[PDB]
Amino acid sequence: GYDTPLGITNPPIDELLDRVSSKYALVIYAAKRARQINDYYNQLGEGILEYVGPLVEPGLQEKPLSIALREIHADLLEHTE
Amino acid sequence: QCGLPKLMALELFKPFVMKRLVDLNHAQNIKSAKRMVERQRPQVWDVLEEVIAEHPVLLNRAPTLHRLGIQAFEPMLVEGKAIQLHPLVCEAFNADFDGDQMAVHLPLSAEAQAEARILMLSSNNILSPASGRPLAMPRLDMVTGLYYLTTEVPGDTGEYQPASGDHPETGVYSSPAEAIMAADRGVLSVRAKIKVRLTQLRPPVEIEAELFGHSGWQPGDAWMAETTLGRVMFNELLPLGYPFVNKQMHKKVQAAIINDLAERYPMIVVAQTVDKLKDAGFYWATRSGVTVSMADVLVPPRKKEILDHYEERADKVEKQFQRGALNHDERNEALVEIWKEATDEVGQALREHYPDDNPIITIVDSGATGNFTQTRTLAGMKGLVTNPKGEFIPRPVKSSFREGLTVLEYFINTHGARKGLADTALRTADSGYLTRRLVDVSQDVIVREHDCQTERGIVVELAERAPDGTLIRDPYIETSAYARTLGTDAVDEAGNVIVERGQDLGDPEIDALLAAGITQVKVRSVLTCATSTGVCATCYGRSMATGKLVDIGEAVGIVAAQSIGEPGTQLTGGLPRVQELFEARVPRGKAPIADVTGRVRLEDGERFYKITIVPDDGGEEVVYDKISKRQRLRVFKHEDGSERVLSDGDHVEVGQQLMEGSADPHEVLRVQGPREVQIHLVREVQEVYRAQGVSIHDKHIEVIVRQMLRRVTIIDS
Amino acid sequence: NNPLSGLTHKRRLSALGPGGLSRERAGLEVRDVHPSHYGRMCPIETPEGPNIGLIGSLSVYARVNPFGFIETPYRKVVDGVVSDEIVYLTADEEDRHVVAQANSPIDADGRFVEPRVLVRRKAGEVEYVPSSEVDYMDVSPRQMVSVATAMIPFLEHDDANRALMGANMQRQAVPLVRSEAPLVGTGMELRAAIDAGDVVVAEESGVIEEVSADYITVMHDNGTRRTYRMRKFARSNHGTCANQCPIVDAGDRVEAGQVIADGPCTDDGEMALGKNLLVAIMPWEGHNYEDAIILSNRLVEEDVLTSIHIEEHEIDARDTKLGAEEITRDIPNISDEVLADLDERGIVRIGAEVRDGDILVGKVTPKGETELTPEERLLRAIFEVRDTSLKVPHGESGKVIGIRVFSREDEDELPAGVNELVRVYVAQKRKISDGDKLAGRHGNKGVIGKILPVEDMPFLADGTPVDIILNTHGVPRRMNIGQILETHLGWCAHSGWKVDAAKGVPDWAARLPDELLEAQPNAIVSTPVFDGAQEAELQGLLSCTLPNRDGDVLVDADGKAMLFDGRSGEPFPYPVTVGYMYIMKLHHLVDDKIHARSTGPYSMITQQPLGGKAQFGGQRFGEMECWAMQAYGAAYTLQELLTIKSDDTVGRVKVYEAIVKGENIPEPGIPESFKVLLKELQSLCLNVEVLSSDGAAIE
Amino acid sequence: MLISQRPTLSEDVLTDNRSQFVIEPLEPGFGYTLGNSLRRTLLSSIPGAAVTSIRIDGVLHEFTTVPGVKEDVTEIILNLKSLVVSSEEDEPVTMYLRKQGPGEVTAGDIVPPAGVTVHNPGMHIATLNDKGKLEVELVVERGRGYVPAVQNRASGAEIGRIPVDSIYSPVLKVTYKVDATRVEQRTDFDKLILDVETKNSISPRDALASAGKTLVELFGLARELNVEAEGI
Amino acid sequence: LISQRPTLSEDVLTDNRSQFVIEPLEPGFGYTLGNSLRRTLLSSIPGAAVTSIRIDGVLHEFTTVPGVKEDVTEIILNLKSLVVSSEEDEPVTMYLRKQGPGEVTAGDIVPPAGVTVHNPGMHIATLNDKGKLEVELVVERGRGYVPAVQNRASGAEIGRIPVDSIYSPVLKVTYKVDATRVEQRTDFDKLILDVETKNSISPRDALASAGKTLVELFGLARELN
Amino acid sequence: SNNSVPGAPNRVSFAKLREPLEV
Amino acid sequence: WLSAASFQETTRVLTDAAINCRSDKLNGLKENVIIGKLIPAGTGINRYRNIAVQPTEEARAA
RNA sequence: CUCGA
Repeated sequence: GYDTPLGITNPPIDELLDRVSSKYALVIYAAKRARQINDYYNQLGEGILEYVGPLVEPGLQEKPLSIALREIHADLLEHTE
Repeated sequence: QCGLPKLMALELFKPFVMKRLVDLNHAQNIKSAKRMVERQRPQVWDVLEEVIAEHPVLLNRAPTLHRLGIQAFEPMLVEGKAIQLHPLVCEAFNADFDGDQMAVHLPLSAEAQAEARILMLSSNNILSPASGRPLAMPRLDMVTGLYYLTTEVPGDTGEYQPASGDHPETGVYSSPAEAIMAADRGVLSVRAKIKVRLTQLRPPVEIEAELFGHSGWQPGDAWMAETTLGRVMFNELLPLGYPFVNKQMHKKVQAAIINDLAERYPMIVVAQTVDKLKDAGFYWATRSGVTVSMADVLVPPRKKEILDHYEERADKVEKQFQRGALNHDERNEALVEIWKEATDEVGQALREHYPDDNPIITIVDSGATGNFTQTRTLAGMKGLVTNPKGEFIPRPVKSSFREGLTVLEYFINTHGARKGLADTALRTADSGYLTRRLVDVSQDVIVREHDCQTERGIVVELAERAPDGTLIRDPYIETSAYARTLGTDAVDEAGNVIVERGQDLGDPEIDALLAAGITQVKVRSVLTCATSTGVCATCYGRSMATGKLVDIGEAVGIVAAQSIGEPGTQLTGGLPRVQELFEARVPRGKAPIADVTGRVRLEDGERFYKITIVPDDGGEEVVYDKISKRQRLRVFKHEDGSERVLSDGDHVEVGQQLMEGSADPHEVLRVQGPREVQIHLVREVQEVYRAQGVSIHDKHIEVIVRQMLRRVTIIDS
Repeated sequence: NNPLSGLTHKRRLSALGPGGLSRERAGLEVRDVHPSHYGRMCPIETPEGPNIGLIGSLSVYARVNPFGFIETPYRKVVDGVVSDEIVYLTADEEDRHVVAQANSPIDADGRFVEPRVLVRRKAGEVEYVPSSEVDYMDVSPRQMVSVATAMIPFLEHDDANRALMGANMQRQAVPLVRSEAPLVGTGMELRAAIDAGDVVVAEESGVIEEVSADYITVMHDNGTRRTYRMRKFARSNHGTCANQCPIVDAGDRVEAGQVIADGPCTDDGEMALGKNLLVAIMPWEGHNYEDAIILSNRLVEEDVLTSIHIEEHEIDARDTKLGAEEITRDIPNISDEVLADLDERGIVRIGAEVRDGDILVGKVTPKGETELTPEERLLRAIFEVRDTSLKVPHGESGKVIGIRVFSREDEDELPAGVNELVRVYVAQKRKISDGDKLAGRHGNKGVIGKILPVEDMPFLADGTPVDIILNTHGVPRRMNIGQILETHLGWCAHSGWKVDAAKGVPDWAARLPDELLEAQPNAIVSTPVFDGAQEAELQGLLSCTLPNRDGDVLVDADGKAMLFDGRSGEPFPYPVTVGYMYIMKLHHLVDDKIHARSTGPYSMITQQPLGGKAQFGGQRFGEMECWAMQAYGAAYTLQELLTIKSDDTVGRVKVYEAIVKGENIPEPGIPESFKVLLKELQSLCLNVEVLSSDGAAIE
Repeated sequence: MLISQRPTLSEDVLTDNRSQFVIEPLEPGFGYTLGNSLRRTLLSSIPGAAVTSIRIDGVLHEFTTVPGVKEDVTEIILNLKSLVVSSEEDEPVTMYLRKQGPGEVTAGDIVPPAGVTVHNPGMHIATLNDKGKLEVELVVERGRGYVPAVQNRASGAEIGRIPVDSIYSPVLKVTYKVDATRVEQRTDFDKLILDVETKNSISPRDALASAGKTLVELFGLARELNVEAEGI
Repeated sequence: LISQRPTLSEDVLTDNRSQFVIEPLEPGFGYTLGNSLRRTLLSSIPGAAVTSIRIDGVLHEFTTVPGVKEDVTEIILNLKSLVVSSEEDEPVTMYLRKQGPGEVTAGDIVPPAGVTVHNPGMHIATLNDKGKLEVELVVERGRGYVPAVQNRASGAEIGRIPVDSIYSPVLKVTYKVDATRVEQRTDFDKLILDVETKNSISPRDALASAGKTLVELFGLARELN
Repeated sequence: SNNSVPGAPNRVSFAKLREPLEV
Repeated sequence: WLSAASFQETTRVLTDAAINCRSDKLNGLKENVIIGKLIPAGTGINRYRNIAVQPTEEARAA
């Protein structure tokens, strides 16, 4: 029920704040998942026990933070408070 | 979005550019990638785009008064060497474009990027944390363009005509597209009142009910409206399903619409709708005929006819002073009161002389910017000017800036102008210092609990009831009722509860109480929150920026400090009164208080003043000693008459202010208790800030007052 | 910056200094205007920063007496009769009489028309008084203002705030490549320019024997010759270009005191601080939103607001502990391609264009072996002078126009321990850019937000597109009606006018001098301050504006004309105020004010990045900005700002490494500045200790 | 002069009779130069047919209500004005529409004479009540753009005939916007965005082609003077 | 009410200015065509202009030549007014050698075959007894306004002085429309375009270049998908 | 006439009052 | 004492601190800002600080 | 020191 979110407003911040309790918690979720994704892209050619790769299909040259944020929007992650 | 120069981003993302260059084998090693970036080889500009993609950056403009002085943006590479800023955030940054500079910071860690993307993005910070009203809204040219196309012109071309004689109804269009074509040919004016069949705009909830009602209006359902093509163009910008508004878009109207959109609709919708409003407003401000010309600054027609009749009363006092009938110091007040009525009568002579085609009037009456007093000095008369002493000069500035000041008129204007600049510098200094004090006293005040669950609230005067039966809205509803949370169920005359306890008093939820006959509420306050260290969210209420219950962890103390310190820049009581209150000094007014409720003992003379109270119950007489230079406050006596000047025999309650002034908070504490002194501080400070046109929510002040009374002293170890 | 800046600077009156007072000892009373400053110090021209009121400019007719007080001239009034006798009075001398305002109606003989006249009286009291009471009267209306202030047309219609801004920004004008005198002047431009001394006036009358771009020789009447040398492309103190050009030609008769060659911001001997631009006062698609400015790329194409700037670069070759620094073209590990533009000495050659970072002077300094990194020593083994060449700083670029070399070997006396010194002069030709700051004479300032193509600009009826678009909203708030008037007269001066002389002189122009009833296009005029064009006369002149070459009158008697949107073609629905306004290029250009830093120097003691663009420093994240962060709750951003991005000695290095590696950002360490705090608190005999959760002091 | 290559036109279909067109990238600032021309050519220079005037039986000087029908005269005129029609005869053509008894009147209940063709037989016109009867005559002409009803004052005879605004243009609503696109290094090039909503008489592709052809001939009038230089 | 394909006729005002009348045009259409043609004319008309210069005794712009009254910067500004046309579409060199005393004008330039100066009377410099001026002028063909080609981007060495190139030969374009709004079936616009050039090309040639430009451009819409 | 002392361009002034003393 | 010494009367606070032999429990915004620890507010509080994100068992074929 | 928002 809105115009197509362009650039950095996607995923919509309004839907992101429903899978989470508060603005602040979302930050840690996204950042730590982004760190896991970066370790995946740096440990893809070497080693096992590599952190879980991009769950969703990554756009070409997409920032890890963006991929983790979309994962959050797609209810593909858990948490441990 | 924000636009930064290519060179700026190349230096900022230098290591990122080196990484990507050595990756795509544009450089042999990273060491050579660095030399490439430093020599600015053409490869980087195609690589840099990959690096900056969706990587947010922070923009800061000093002075950083409140948190919206720093916002996050998606960076866009631009040619040139200046930073491109969005026109709506100007208000937040208080940033004009006359040489202002901004700083850019690059968040590095994934966590920094997340914080900027979520917490600090400009689209997620539209509302003012101090008041809850929107900031990134149409403000200047935008509001002018919207006010333009949303105006109803009676005699405009293409107007709707009623069916009469040989022709039926002229000016009745089948589709807004048809009206557009008619305006293109030049038959219809955008601002003419017409009848249009709409098929993609929800009709007002007033008419939707009688036309549909049984089923909500559906996209595709048609209906006739009596608006202007311009108002239709306007209603297409705000989201589908928003009830059509057939109003003239003054600034207040637009702020109201955006406030309702922020309440009801989600964030992103407001973010995009306000951008659409910006585009429309600029397009039409360009084509609104708004221009300044010497001719459009109309001087009053009877201007000389108006001015000699205060040069009179200036001359009157000269011989009531020549024969000695007026003192030299009373003459000044007389002549001041003479010319001050001049300026008002001239304002009245100006409002009617100014036509509505005048562009200055279209600038001011549309709420764009400026008062009518500025237009009085511009087109009427500058009036009485003050010297560096303080009192108004017995001689006015008769000339207007359109007529041409005299030599001496300019010279005497400069006194005030220069001291204005000087004391404004000093005022900003004192304001900033008060600000840092407030910050440090409340820095460690965070929202640590969800609900302390504590009866203690406070009674908010929702509205007053007139003797005839009508309810008068209290002026403090905005700052004392909104964003609160209930402390007592709302009860009308019937047993029905209007609002349940714990519900955020929003706009419609206030209208509920008001239409129910209930005039008092008990609301949860941070004053009352009984938490060991922090404060509970329930007592705090709605986060003014988020529009929802404050999240656990938000540093509300700094937010309160900043919200109070940002407006300090504009003051005159005065700002020293705010300091007197926050430092718990022995005030200037030093007004006494009734230590025991009882009967008043007015024993007034002329040598001195002595007042005693006979306790209404037991007790002994309490004696005071005051100078006859003070005056008794008209206390709302038991007679129900607010104008009851305190005379003997009145029944005053304990802790009642006796004579006018400013009561000593220290005695208020040891008389009425911590609750009452906190309430006193809050609304005594709020008087200063409201008597200057500044709307701070009581929440923020309470946050500070809470810290003032956290400690107690030791009588016996 | 420009001749007027220098003149004003020489006519400054400072309150600060030894024997005067400290800035911390200056109340709101020392700074505000005093009634005795009339005709002596200007109440307008004064900084608006922390030095407001402490620094005035001397009034125009003011002089100093041998005792030190500032005298001003007054005309003696004998018996209600104005005399040409002029006497100079001090402040206390003036207070012992009563003087009349300059603009009092006077008879052609000298008697006052009205019995009552405005009069200033002791203690700064203004009131009317009988004509038989006037002792003296003012010399000129502009007696109270400064040189700069008197250069504001229609000053009597501007508010003191915008007027102060205008008089202060005239001193920030940048000398343009070519200078145009303003259409609308005030009379002060001539004497301002001449007295400023940056022009060339003939000392004695004669004729011009031989004139060159280099010098001008004057053959006097008696037989002597004097040659004035022009100062060509000289670097001003503030990087503006001082360049004098001859005005007269060969074999021209010239009188004594005439300007034979004018310098920067001058045209035929008048102060030309800016250009006459065709202005349209309308909003335009938000690009001029509150005080931003829109310009026609014509001003870029025809170098209308182009200005020259000259930077001085300097390097020396000293004696070091391990030898002596030598300036040499032979630099270690430098390609022959970067050294291509250098002469045999390692000095850049004249005429070479240089970007930021290029080599200008090749200096290598010998470094000792005990100062090498283990990785540096290995890289030296796996493969003694280091590079200290003079490179071009970031953001600089231009043609190398001059070199100066001083060698202790070649007699040149240098400071002890210096063997060679080279100064390189680089000149840049800065066109007007997005973000450069323009301003008028009424404190109407702004930056360039968009430079549109000449076809996009809203153009007049005859196709001539405007040059600059000023937003309307930022006009009636500021109370600078001057520009409005200035604009209208502007147009009148560009087109000219012809008043209807037939059937007598119209009733509005009765007070105009006969020289003003007819004017050719591009005519020069003066609006003397507190005198000059009255609104009525301006209305009339707008009524009698000349038609264009096609016989059409483009502007209405209101002063507005009909414009066409160059982007869509449709004409704009309403008439717009069109005119000519004098706009100055202020010395606040993005080419100078842009800056950015990834990494760079760090202060030794605090280990925090340096400050200033010139040292390649970073921006300061102050206390208030930290409150902003804490407000948002961006904890990690705050930490990252105050640790890895600043003075975390090991954290910043690991961040750089992690960026070039693509790894994640590491965990911030401790700020070295806090270690410094601890050591200082110890230096004050305070035993500070950091305890762990167990209670043991940790080091 | 030389070349300025790779300007491409792409279409995005929103509905069966609505499309967006992107022209990209154009030399600065050609997007603005041609965008307004194309919009005006679409809304004003596409041949179409539409109703010029009508005449309802029983309405001579009241033009207020028709007995037996729920809609008044103006609402009848409004729903008839949206009727889409095409004509192959250049001269005015007369249609009739008659229906008696309760029920609903549609555009399919119209009888088109030879040469004309109705493209929306399902459009609602009126709801007929019990014993309700509606008889109306419709004058159809060929034109372009939108010509108001007042100039059609002569098409209504002084005998019940009512002129109506004529929507001759087959396109209904056109808008456009221009963004900046950087092809190689400079970010000056313009990207033109057309938004065209038309009637089911023609598709957006053919409508845009017609506007392009008319404009090509128009500027060919200037090209036929000398024939010098400009790229491809 | 139907079509009748319009006509374009030319009226000559001066040797470098013409008015063009286009009629009949759809109502409202006149202003758009005036503006479309104006925007193409003012920005995209092929012309020739000086790319670079080279004076013997000079190395950069910020100097003086002995014996000439104007410095190099003023000479370059005086040269910016040079109107020239070229047939080569490749770089071509003009020469100027002149000894003082006298005045150097644009007619003292010797243009190679293919290029031509249209205002030989333009003042360039004033030479005294000791004045000597030797100058090479590199002229290229282009359209619009291209800033001076850098020497770091070009292969030109130090002696070459680049200059801004104002290729556009058109000077001033305006338009007016006469509308026929007689409340009847026939409304129509008549467009009057006004084109003034700088003797480099005639107004008709400029309008023809604009016409070819726009025909080629609008041909993109005719091709389907 | 304005500033008729050195040999400067004739800038015409709207001056109503005469200058008894030059700057 | 660190939060107070950084506000006003630096010397007058440090003397009192050294006399009373005060310990600063590094648990305050000003203090953690001074020493560079995460502020106990917003994203720094313990509720949000220590959190492990794990993907739901749903995974793609590769 | 002088200056810009």
